[PDB]
Amino acid sequence: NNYLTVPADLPVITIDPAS
Amino acid sequence: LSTTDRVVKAVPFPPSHRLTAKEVFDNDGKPRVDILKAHLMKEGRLEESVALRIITEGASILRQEKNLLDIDAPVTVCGDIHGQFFDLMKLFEVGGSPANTRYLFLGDYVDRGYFSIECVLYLWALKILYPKTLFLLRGNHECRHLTEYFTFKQECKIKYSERVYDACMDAFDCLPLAALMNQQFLCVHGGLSPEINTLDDIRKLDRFKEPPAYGPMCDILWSDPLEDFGNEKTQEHFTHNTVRGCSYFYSYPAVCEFLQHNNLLSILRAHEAQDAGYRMYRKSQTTGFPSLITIFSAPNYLDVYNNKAAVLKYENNVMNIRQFNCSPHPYWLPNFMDVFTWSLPFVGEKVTEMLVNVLN
Amino acid sequence: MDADEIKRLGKRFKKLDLDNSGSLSVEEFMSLPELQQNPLVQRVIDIFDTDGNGEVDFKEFIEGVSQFSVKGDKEQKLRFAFRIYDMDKDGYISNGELFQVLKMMVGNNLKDTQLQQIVDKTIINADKDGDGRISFEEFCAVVGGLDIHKKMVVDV
Ligand SMILES: [Ca+2]
Ligand SMILES: [Ca+2]
Ligand SMILES: [Ca+2]
Ligand SMILES: [Ca+2]
Ligand SMILES: [Fe+3]
Ligand code: NA
Ligand SMILES: [Zn+2]
Repeated sequence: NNYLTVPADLPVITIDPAS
Repeated sequence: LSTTDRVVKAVPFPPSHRLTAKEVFDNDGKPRVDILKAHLMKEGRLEESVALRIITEGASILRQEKNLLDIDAPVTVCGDIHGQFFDLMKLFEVGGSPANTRYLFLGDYVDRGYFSIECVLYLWALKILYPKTLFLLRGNHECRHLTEYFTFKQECKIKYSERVYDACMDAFDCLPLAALMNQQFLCVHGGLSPEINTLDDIRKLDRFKEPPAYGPMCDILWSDPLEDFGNEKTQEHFTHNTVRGCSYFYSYPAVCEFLQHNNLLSILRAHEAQDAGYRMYRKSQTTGFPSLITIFSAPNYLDVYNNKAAVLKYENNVMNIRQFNCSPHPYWLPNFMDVFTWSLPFVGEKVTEMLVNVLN
Repeated sequence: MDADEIKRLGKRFKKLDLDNSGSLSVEEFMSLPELQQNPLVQRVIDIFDTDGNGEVDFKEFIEGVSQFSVKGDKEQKLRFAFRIYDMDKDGYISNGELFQVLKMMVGNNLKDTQLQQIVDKTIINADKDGDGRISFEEFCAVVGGLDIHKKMVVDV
């Protein structure tokens, strides 16, 4: 312990991936 | 380095002032959502009375809505948020401004993320401003039972008061349970119920209460598709939900029977994290369309899942899945612990160890 | 302190005073291997160094060690812990020194941005009189119930 730690008709389906 | 001035000056110091009613409501009693957004993004707080006015005016609108909303397309449908306010801000950029975009949220606004009360305040202010174009459903976390076990209650007491928490709880009791969207989709947080055979069975519930431990209201908020949905050896429509400890898993036959009986295309729901932010489940053999769709709008959930979020923009007979990545947010120690409580144990430990070794 | 305790502290002081100058330098403390790994050593030395000349003389050394006596009170131990954070010795923990002391303790387990944010929020939530710094009273209001003073005792 040397350092302090943090505690514990039909619709089409389309895709726009992340920018 | 100065001992008084701030070391990391690029981090803006949060505002200490609490916005007043004149600062938050314009000349007509409408929320100034642009003011609110900018202040809440700086971790700014409101005066208690102003927070209560947002919560109670929002509740008043919700209280006059039906158990089962009727919502026309076009609409952007969103899943879990879980207190991730800075990702909610990105959500509106991806889905479009509520000033010109109709919205449906499927619940779970609070817990796990440490900006739950900011999510509630901002969404309630938007509901007040856009009462007939932005819609909020109840999720299983919008209740006293979960918010006192998870962190929303503690969050409220740190940033506001228990009085603000209590107002949220009464507001949450007014949240509708379901939406019938474009007369095609039943939209809920969790899913189906042994005790829900028709849409009219939803209309008959009494929703103005804490969700019970069993029964149809409970199931709407809590149920999940089977792990092996669509691949069933499981011949029963409903089985006990061992993940949740209440309610049920529903099977693909169960869903397809409900859709056919009620003349619906699909069930849109949330409630289960997805790596991509969404899941399309097995097509119904009678429709050719996914029988079930999960939408999940909390990217990099719990700051560890590393998932994308999505919303569903339904417009012009296109179901457009829009994904998005997580955004930076300010840091909080777990459970809103302050840095003295956090560090003082280690201070006491290490100064004592030095002295023991100095003296040997 | 007892007589036998005063005698043992003199002997120990001399053993640490490597150059027999009559005062302990930071380098002399840092000659102990267990202290080289402890990130608060400079903070403790600075608190012992009540006359600000950079070194610990024998009077400073005995006064320092007596803060950790079993006969000391809660206030005394909590006051010492306060002084670990209060780098500039004005009686108030300010933002800059609170960050610097925490950074000493956490190192790279937190980024500078995350640490500055949680320092800000503690300053804001724990400051009750609006002067923007944490008094000993404001400090004890937060931590006084954790009983860390019970752990800050050494046998001399
Ligand atoms: Ca010396
Ligand atoms: Ca000195
Ligand atoms: Ca100071
Ligand atoms: Ca103060
Ligand atoms: Fe959830
Ligand atoms: Na309460
Ligand atoms: Zn849920």
